[PDB]
Amino acid sequence: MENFQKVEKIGEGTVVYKARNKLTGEVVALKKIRLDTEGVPSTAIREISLLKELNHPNIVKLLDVIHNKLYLVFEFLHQDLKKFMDASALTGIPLPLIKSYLFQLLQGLAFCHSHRVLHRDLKPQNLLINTEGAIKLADFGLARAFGVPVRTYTHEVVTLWYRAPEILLGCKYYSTAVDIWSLGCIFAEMVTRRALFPGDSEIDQLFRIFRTLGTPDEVVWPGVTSMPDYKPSFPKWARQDFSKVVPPLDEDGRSLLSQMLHYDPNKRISAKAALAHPFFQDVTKPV
Amino acid sequence: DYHEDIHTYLREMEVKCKPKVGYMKKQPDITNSMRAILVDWLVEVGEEYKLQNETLHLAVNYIDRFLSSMSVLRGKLQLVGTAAMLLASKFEEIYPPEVAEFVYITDDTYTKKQVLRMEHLVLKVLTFDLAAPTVNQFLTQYFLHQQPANCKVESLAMFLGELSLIDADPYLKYLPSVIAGAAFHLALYTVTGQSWPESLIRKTGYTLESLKPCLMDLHQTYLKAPQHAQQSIREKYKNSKYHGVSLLNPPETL
Ligand SMILES: O=[S@@]1CCc2c(c(-c3cn[nH]c3C(F)(F)F)nc3ccc4[nH]ncc4c23)C1
Repeated sequence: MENFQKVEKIGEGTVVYKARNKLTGEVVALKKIRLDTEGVPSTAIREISLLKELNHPNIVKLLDVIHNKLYLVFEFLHQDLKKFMDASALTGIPLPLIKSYLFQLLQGLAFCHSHRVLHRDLKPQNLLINTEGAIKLADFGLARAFGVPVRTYTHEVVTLWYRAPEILLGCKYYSTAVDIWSLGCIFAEMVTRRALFPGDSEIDQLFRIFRTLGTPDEVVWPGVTSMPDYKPSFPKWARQDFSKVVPPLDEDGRSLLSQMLHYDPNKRISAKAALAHPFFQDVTKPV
Repeated sequence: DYHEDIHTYLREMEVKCKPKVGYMKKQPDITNSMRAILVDWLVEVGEEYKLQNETLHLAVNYIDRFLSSMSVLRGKLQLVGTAAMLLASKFEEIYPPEVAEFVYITDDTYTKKQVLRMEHLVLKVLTFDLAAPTVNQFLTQYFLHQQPANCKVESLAMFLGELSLIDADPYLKYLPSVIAGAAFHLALYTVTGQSWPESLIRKTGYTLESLKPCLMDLHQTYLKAPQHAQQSIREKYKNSKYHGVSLLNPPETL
């Protein structure tokens, strides 16, 4: 409570402060959660319960909880992957750092999924970086424990730019694939230092995808043409060459990215399989 | 598939999230009878507010974990289970019922303050561990091993799974994964004549031999089900939703 001396305000959603423990000297992130009428918010209930079951080098560590505001105490990392991309915009991020970072995100995500947890908000602003060159999944407020097989879950999930097509077309069921999509959209955004699918609307987002990966038909993605928001009027665009879409990226790089951006979620590559892809044959830990 | 990963993790966490077997004896002002009335009431709340079967299973686990290490008086048991259902709702449900609704169903027995102040207390005692494995979680896994999906078997096994939430004695003496084992075999045997699939013997390590003790208790429970003081679960599984499986004639021997 009184042990923490606030250094700076470092963001706002759901306010987050950088702070120091006055007795141990430890630097932390304080996520302040205001209550006051409805009790303890569903986002905090879910973020706390899930992070306590999720101990991974590549998942952000929750250090404590405090109760009329509620404070989440997390380990501090100085950088999010958006501020890092907006700093490498001109020069570009090095190939073997993109490979390290991807490899690490897939590792945390594999752990998440194997502990029956969906993130449902993978975007750069929620991925945190340290100085030793580690990256970590953050903001589990939009997460959820899921069953086998899944049942129908909240429709309004994932930031539009990273939203998976089966959510936009409003499939009754969605699962782990939707997080793999998100990382595909991220992988590409590191390679080409630009948002892959920066749509302003649910319709634009779909069309930006179709215009790049081609308009799905019953042969790519069986069942698609009878999905609740699929209209037969949609422009049938052709699939682009990945030479054009990710120009820098090697043959293995391309193979991994298409597999991560499959239309049919039952065919999309899993976090477990992705980790074993030949793209990851010579990984290191740069800075 | 990474199912095997999740199954291993659920089986591991069901032992850590399990309440203390005999905690009812330790309770001075409370009993199994009073617990069973509370649980039956939450089925009525569950069915009235069209909530998932997970939400119910989760609140009871929160209830038993809390009572395992907190003494409560009879005038307070309705507050604990209310605050339990509100949290299981906030966790599990796309549209969780709001506080003032959870108040209305107590009929103003307690205030908004009382319900909100008990939620804070229930989180503290449970140390914010809410992602506990339920009977339901294991059953839904077990259902993928029917060669022929049978919607009657599914509603009955679920039905049998809810019956045990009512009766501390003797279900607390069994792990969720085992109870679900009993409920599936008994549901399958009742409609088709078939038994515990080989594929689930491999997945779970449970033979019919290992399920015998839980099956014996669960069989009596199913037999004596229409004379139980508690009846909301039979009313719930009488709907066409669950194929009116509570009307089915139980088997006699096994
Ligand atoms: O703008 S806030 C600062 C980084 C950050 C964010 C968030 C965050 C992510 N998405 N949304 C937020 C917040 F809600 F704005 F706080 N969480 C954390 C958690 C730990 C941590 N350590 N160091 C930084 C962070 C952190 C995004």
